[PDB]
Amino acid sequence: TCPFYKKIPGTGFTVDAFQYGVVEGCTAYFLTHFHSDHYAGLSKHFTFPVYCSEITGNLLKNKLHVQEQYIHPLPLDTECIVNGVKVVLLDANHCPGAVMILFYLPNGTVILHTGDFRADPSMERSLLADQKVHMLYLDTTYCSPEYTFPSQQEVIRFAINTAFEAVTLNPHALVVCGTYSIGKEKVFLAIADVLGSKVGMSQEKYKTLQCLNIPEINSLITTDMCSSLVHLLPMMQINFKGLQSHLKKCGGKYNQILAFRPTGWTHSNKFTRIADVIPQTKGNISIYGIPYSEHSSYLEMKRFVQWLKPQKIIPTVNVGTWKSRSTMEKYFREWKLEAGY
Ligand code: NI
Repeated sequence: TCPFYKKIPGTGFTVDAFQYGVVEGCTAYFLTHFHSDHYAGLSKHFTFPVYCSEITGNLLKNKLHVQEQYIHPLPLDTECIVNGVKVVLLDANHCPGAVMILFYLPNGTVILHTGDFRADPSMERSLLADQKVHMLYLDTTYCSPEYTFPSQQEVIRFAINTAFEAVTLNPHALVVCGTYSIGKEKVFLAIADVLGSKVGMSQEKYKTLQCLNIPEINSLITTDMCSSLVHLLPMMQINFKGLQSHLKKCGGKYNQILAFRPTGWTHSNKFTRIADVIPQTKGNISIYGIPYSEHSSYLEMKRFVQWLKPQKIIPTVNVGTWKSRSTMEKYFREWKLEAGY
């Protein structure tokens, strides 16, 4: 049955709750972003209103085949009335089309649901600054102090320099980047740009990228692999076996692969700097794991919450164990005592 943390009290609304059948008393189903754990359950046979961003709407229509009549896109940063309740969608700094939702309840309560997000100081000068938030439904993916990682700008710097150096030394090297969902497009677009290449991929992945309103996208991607020296592959193919196999297919055009695995956090984060990352090598193939995160670090999360000063926090991630829940509640209390709300 639908868990409490996907229900919005005082409304007929739910958030990211599509895998429980018809939810009793739900008049509108919100979807924060197009990631499979969140959309799980939607299909072409859904007949209830779905509220979401323009980008998320493009993906529901084209990839899941949800019918146009049930898709309700809303612009960002705009006060909108939905079934007689005022709502605003805010950029979540997660994957393309990902949003946070502000709900202004008829009784005067204000609720923020972050969806998935990577907190940024820029959110402190959005429409959030303008009034008080009583309840916060929080993306707690990395709510523990061990979780550090560098900025997205730092990680992209490392990738661009790694690739540019390798291909300038060997013009017959191929670059491959793994993907399994939307998000992290900057990794492969930034590498292709420095190499003066389009990025080549499958027809299914090109279709997905054509939904994302990225400017000048036609100039940046292609289905013709042979014209391109940056290829995308399924993340499951990023290993020595899959890559050797892939190199055979290029028909003696390249003699080296350099590959990037964008991971979330990994325990090598607790010791090693981004400057000092090293690849896994077998022969003419090298695989780099790079810590490109689209979720808040512990410090970024703590700063956001201490700025917002919510009256109540409801976690939406790591809620399945008692030890996880207890751990999070302890951090929330420290933060509140340190900052004085
Ligand atoms: Ni996500």
